[PDB]
Amino acid sequence: GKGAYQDRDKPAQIRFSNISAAKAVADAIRTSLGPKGMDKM
Amino acid sequence: GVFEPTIVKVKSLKFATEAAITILRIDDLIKLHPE
Amino acid sequence: EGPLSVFGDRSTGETIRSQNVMAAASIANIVKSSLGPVGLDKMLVDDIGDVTITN
Repeated sequence: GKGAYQDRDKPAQIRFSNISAAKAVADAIRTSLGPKGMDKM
Repeated sequence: GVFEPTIVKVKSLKFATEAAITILRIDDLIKLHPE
Repeated sequence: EGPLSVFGDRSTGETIRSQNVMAAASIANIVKSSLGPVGLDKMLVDDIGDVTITN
């Protein structure tokens, strides 16, 4: 369009940090999935 | 005249195999810091 | 390092497997020298001087 300036950038950073944390946990536990997965200590 | 019970060999083999498996299945370690 | 704030130490890969194998090997090597009729004994001393002799 033309206008609707977004003068605040903090929510975008919060959302990206949330995405990063969630993907980090998913990648952490990705290995133990399947009949050929291993254990954790 | 060197003899042993067979239970010694049987039980030793079984326990050794079980311990070897249960240690061989480990992939990663996470140690938490003391409070 | 970085993501996955856990407040602790995590190790993954061949490092942990080698470390576990080394620990098992050290435990075996402690008692390897007391096997068979030609095996010898061991002496153990605590922090107060009490002595135990065994194999």
